[PDB]
Amino acid sequence: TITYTSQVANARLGSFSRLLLCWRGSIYKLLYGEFLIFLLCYYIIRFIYRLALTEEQQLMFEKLTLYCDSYIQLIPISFVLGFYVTLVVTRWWNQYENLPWPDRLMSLVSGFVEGKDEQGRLLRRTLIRYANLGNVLILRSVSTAVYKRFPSAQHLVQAGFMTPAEHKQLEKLSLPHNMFWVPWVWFANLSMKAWLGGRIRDPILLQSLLNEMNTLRTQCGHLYAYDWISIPLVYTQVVTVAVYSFFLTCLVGRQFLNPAKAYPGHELDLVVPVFTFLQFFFYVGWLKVAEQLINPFGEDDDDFETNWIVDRNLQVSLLAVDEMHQDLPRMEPDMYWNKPEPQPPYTAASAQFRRASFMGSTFNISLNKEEMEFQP
Amino acid sequence: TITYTSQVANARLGSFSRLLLCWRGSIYKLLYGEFLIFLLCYYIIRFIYRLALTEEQQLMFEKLTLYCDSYIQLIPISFVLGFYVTLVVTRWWNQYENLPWPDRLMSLVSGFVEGKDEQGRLLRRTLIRYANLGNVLILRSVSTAVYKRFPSAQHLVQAGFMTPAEHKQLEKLSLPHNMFWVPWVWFANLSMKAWLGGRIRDPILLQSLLNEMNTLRTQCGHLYAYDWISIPLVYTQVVTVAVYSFFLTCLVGRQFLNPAKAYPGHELDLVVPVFTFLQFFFYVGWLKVAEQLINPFGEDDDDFETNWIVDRNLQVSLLAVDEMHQDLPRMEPDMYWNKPEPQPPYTAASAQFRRASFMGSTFNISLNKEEMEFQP
Amino acid sequence: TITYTSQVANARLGSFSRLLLCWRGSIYKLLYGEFLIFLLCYYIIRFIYRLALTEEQQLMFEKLTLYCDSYIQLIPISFVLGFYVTLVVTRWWNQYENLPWPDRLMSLVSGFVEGKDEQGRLLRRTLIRYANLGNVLILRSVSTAVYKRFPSAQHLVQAGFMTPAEHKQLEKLSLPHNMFWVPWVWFANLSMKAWLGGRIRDPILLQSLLNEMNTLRTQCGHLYAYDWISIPLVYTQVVTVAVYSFFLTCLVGRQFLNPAKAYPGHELDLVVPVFTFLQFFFYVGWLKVAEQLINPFGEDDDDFETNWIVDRNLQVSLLAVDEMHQDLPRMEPDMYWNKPEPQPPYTAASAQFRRASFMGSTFNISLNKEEMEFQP
Amino acid sequence: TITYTSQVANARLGSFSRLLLCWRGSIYKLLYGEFLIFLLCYYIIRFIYRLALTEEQQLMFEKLTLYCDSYIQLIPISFVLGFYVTLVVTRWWNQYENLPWPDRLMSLVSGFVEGKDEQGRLLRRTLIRYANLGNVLILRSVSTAVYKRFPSAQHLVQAGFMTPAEHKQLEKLSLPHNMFWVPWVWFANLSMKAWLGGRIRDPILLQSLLNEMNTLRTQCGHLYAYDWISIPLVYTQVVTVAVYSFFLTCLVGRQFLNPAKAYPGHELDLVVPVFTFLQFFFYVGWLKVAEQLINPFGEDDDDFETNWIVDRNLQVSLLAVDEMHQDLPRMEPDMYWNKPEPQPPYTAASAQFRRASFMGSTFNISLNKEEMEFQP
Amino acid sequence: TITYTSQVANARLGSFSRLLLCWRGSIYKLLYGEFLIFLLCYYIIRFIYRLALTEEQQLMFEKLTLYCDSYIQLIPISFVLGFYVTLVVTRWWNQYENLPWPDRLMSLVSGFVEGKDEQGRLLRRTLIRYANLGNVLILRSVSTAVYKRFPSAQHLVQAGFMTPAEHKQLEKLSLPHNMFWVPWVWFANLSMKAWLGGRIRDPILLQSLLNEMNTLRTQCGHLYAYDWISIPLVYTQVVTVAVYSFFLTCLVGRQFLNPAKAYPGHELDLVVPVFTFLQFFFYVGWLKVAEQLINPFGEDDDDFETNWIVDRNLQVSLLAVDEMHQDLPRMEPDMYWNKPEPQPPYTAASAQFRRASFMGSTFNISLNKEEMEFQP
Ligand SMILES: [Ca+2]
Ligand SMILES: [Ca+2]
Ligand SMILES: [Ca+2]
Ligand SMILES: [Ca+2]
Ligand SMILES: [Ca+2]
Repeated sequence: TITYTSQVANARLGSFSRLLLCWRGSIYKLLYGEFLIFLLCYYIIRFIYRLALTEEQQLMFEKLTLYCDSYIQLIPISFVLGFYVTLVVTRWWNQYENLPWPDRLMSLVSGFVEGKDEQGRLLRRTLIRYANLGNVLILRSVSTAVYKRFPSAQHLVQAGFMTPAEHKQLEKLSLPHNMFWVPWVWFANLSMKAWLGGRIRDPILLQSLLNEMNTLRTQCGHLYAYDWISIPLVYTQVVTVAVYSFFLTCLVGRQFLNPAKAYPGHELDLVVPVFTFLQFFFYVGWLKVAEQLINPFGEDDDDFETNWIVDRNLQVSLLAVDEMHQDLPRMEPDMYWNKPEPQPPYTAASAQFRRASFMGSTFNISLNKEEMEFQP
Repeated sequence: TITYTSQVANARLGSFSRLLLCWRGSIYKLLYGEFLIFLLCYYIIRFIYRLALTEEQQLMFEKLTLYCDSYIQLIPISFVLGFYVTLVVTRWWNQYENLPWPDRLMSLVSGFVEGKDEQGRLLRRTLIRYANLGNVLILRSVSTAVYKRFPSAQHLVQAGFMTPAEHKQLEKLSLPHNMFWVPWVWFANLSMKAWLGGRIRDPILLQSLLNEMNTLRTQCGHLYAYDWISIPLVYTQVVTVAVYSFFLTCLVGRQFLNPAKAYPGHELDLVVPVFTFLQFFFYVGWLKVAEQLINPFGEDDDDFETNWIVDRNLQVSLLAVDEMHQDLPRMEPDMYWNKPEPQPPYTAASAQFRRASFMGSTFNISLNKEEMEFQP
Repeated sequence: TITYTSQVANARLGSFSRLLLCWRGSIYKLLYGEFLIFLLCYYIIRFIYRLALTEEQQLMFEKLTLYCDSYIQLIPISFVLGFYVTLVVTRWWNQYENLPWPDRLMSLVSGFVEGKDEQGRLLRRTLIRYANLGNVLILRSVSTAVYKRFPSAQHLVQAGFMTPAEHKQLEKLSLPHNMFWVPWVWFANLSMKAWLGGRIRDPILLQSLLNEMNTLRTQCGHLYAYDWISIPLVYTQVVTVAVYSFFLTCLVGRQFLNPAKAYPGHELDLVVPVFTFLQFFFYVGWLKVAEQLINPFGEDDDDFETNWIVDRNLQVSLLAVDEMHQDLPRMEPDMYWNKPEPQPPYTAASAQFRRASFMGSTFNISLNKEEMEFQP
Repeated sequence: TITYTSQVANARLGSFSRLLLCWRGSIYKLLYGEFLIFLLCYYIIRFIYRLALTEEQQLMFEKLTLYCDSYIQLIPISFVLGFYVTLVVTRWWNQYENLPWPDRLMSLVSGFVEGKDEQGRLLRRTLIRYANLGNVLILRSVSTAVYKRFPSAQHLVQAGFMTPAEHKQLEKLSLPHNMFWVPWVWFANLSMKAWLGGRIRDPILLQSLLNEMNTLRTQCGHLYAYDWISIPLVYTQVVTVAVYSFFLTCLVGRQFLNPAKAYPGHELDLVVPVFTFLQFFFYVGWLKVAEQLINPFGEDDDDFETNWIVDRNLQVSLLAVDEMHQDLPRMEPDMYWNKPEPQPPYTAASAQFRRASFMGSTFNISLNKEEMEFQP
Repeated sequence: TITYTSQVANARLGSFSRLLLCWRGSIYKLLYGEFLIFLLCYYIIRFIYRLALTEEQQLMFEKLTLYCDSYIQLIPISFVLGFYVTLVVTRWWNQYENLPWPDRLMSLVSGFVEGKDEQGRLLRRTLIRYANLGNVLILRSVSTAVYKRFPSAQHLVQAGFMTPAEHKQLEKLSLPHNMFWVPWVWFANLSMKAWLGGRIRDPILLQSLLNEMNTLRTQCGHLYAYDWISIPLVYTQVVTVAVYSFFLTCLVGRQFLNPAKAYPGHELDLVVPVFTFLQFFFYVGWLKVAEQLINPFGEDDDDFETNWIVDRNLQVSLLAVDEMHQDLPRMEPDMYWNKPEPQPPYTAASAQFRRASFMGSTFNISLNKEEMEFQP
């Protein structure tokens, strides 16, 4: 993930211009190799046409170039690219939205599962670790970085995500499918055991816990679904064929013919086709957007930081369920204890952001006196 | 379903180009027959125009040619294709999202329905089997592969999904409609019986179970709705008419008129119309995306693996409700029992994925001492 | 509703081509009259121009035709058609999604409302009949077919949906609004009475019942919303003007001018304008999609089968809440009672659909021995 | 709100044609003034060029018109109009969907809040009046018609929406913000008081009531948000500049040059530019769609009937919570008391709508005996 | 935020025209610097070409201008601008929808947390202050204005949002991540303590409180997500490259060549390129829409008033949970106590908005006498 929110906070002079100086996760870094190959092919064809052929062959090549230039269509490639990239971006944001965050569940666990003793600590930590284990299982199934971090369940055990007992239980329960669903059944059974043992005081609290755990399960299932059901290969191949056919016919139809022949559009020999290269940058970058976002769990610069998410989730959830359980700051009257209308101060740098309240669009409507009497 | 997520994990050199060497679910496999028919018709017309005409019918054909090519438009076909295919893809993903997964229900059943004895085993298995039976009923109603697997309720009984008693009950209840809704009423009545018999300890747990079952029912109803209410036949016919009219007028417009006659644009003879063939591939593949995704429950290469989903759901749900009920790994302190800030290790292949936490876009904003002072 | 899902299950040769032979809900049936009018007007103009005027008037008409030829724009009409039809299709699917289905409510009623005696039967049937009565009230308010079936509350009483007592209660409660909301108040009060009388054991069950009834009420309110708040008449008139201004200027600008005058685009006299007729079919069918779908509760071929939905809902709900209450098939161990991994069989026609499980996109990643070692 | 759903129920001959004869909420009524101004300016320019200008000035004006007619493009204005109008329509439908309907809350109040005496009547009426008061407060904040009806809280008190005691309490609570949120806190406190006093029998019923009231609060907050956060002024100005630049360029570029000079585009003088006028109608009406829908709470013909909604909500909610509380029609066996398959009759006008049930797309698949045999 | 809802309430004469006179948040203020730079560069090139070079160099520049003005395509830039700006607007409205509002939670707290004494006041205020503190933490993490107001946790303490005890607890809990999640765990633990101490009477009320808190947590997490996972830099760079390449090739291709050479489109020298400047305004303003909305928490005119939101939330929540707890207006019969059909009056200015109720689109369907008979 490349973040430039601070840079694009305000719509200043050249705000998007200053983003063109970035390298990581950029268009140049994405398509420099393709541009180099295109350059090599274009100039090889140019040299072949210029100083490798006879007069009749050059005339035939010029006829072919004139035939090719008219066959360069921008409406269809733009149309397919726009919708394909829109679909890819929508799926990418949905995939991020299905990343499981254990925050609600950990707050509920810390509140509900009672006991400041070792048994209560074990119960809370085991529940939140079941949640984290399910999350890391689906993440290592769907993300190459997480898989490289934990290439096996033995690696998961050595990293502390799984106990050896849990690993043995998983091996005993092994079926010819992905076993990421097992920790949710473990969580449900452990929560029922906690309620029966008196650690969870009410079945409504049990239901809230299981609802949050079910939401996490649904998010993980959506992640698995997005990993499994790819965008249709026919659609991807169609958009690729459009782009590459465009920039393969351009290789011939954008060649600088001899200016002596006084062609309508080939009166000048600029050597470099700057507009063809600009179109290459634009269209191939538009395609590279979809190329990068089609699997947002790879190792691209703009892919998600799944390893950081895993580490943060583990640390935060463990802290919340263990140290923060029934550990509150002292409850004391606040600064505005007897102030009916509190007014927090503004700094000198933020005094200009103090605004009057918006009371509605109809507030300033002016009505005459007679217009306001109720009619019988 | 054809998966290439691992192939497109990173935006590497020619990442989408390497996808053009596939055959399953590919554009070539989808439109090779149409391309062969187009080839045959095009070259039949070419041979008829040159070796089977006279010097006046030929001259007329040329007149028709330069008329047909001038009456070729791409914006309308691109528009109708883009919008229609976008609608088809949206409906395809919605249809996948409405595929019922019994994971939440099975976790709730395993947790809630108490009893490690034969009666408890039977109750849990029967509830989850009612869920699976409803899912398989709607799936065999809407999916050709599942129907070929289970062409009759007797086949369902022989497959173990339905008991002979359940089959007799369904036959007794037979209405002149699709009877896929019956297992949900069965589940509701059996869950009420379990609660009244003490197997379910609290009506809040009963409500949670029924909420999960009703979510499954809504998903199955949406699947039935998508099977029944097709995309408007008028819209499908409009897009088909656009594409086929384009590629029928191309048959005359894209003919290679003889070089001897004088015509702008037609000055040489390239035999093979490579640009017309590229356009055919692009547009007919764009249409084949919709042709394949319009019913994602057929037997195309990119259609859903409903049979595998059924088998996996049955196995996983039965295991979860029978063998995993109150069967937990031993609860022991984890690796980070007294570690305030756990830090799982990174492998050599993943050490580069260790990232600092993102604390917000405002973190690096610099303010002076006078700027930070609160104003009175 | 016209269904062709079975016909479009697989992407076969000419899959969308075989849909052009349909008559019901087809483009031909939708626009044959407008095509006939366009034909008649076009050939009236053609016959007037060639044999009705003098040479000067003919030359003036040729100049006007050339002027009109350059004012035939496809981009704007395509844009407005695409956006408007997309909106119409979205609203059409939303309207279908807001059609109330009593399945969840009927399962909850059958489970929760106890009593196999006459009073319990009456209570369950009355609750489900209140649901069905509200549904039929909103449906007869919004659908012409349902209104023609039940043109009056007396017709509803004769049909059995409403009792004479309920009819008199409605007449007593009569207000100058649509009274489709009354059955939900009746349902809430009757459910409260049932809970107070002991027929409903727990207020949590009461809450579940009322949540389902409120979901049905929201769906009915959305149906009323879509029936009341139409797509803006200005937008509909704009798209109609865009289509008709195109096909009114085509009448003059697509006339076959005399070939003797040797105009650029009028060398040939083909009599029948095939491209103009194809464009008429394409665009007028695109508009006919919106014309048919703008009110999906009319009597079009592709409109919803609301009468069938009403009949099916009544029958299914009554059966579920009366005959299926506490009436379950015999509970006995299944075929996989002691099978850890059930494997239901495949038929000969479905053996090709047996596939291995998808274990994740990262499953096949190959790592070296040194790469997999945890770093300190 | 202009309704034509009955007119567009079926896709008949000229179904959208017959909508062009409407005046209320129509394109003519929306843009007649703009069309008159554009007409006056166009003909002023034409007369000035024809008469006032000398020969050299006319020659310069002719060159200017020729240079202007090639700077009039439809693609960018079409894009900006389509996307902007789509966003405006989406926001308009969302704004209507956020209009609060008290139906679910009123059913819950009537059911849950017990007591047929004066105290129970007062409690139910006060709760539903708090809901209606919050709704009318946000509506008078966001809607010009509702503000004109109730220009002050004193007007609200005279209209009966607010009790003078409630007015005094609001004045005591007065804060420098919109106080539409106060009745929700009032409702919560009154519901808690009712539960503590025994009028509400169960805290789960209390929770259901508060959940419905909170849904209403969320809808009202969304209405306030839509009123406050307008569509970006930069975007609105961009679309306005596009349209107006188009039709200011057209003023000169569409002038009928003198036919004597014999430019190809201006060979004859039609006087009236019918195509420019049709384009004006199309584009300015497309913009008028967004102009009318940008604030759907104004006083346009297609704007919402917020006053009627307020009146209907008040009447219906008061009736439901006061006269309909525990007032049910007599519970008697229905027409299908012992009928397993109820078949309500059809009328002569609805006989053709009786259809067989759709049993699934796989129903008609034909399989051989050998194909249907299970394999080992 | 710039509001013009009252200005655009009605679709009057030139309603969008009158919005072109605004300055705050306007296209002029957004792109005047870019337009000045474009002006300077264009006229520098013009003055170079006019009198800086020799005749041969001027001829070469003229050929370059002719060959550059033929490579200006509005199609791709329009496509990418439309799609990218639509994505930006969608994300902007989602970011607004994820702004946390404590209204539902404060109503639930005021209702549920009992006690009119000092301890009850402290408990309610502390809970609502935990909610406000979490909101302000995420807002100061994501918003530059809020960060400038509160550049440190000590600033938060001095402002009254945090007590010294809470600051000391946060410092104890300090983790190398954003600590905005801590107040939710604090709220959960404090609510559980309140329920155990008898201040909250029922665990269902506890569950409702925690559900509202978790909804707020989800909103804050979505805000953090939008701050962190920005729009792909490759996509932003692609759209920027498209726009700037267009307006860089325009700098040369839109130059007024010598009229003496009688170029096809350079016959007249108007000095000022009005249409090029209009295109600059249109396209650069369309890009400035996305530039302003890409981070809606900056300090642009159309960016959100997060400081006002914070102040209003604090004041309103404190008032609701402290002063309005169990403080209700006197319950007395209303104006319509014995009126079955209340009819609130209309003012003179609003008497025209009294409309008859809409009874459904099928209301006016007229059927013959014999058409209404039920048939056997
Ligand atoms: Ca990637
Ligand atoms: Ca298919
Ligand atoms: Ca219809
Ligand atoms: Ca309006
Ligand atoms: Ca901004």
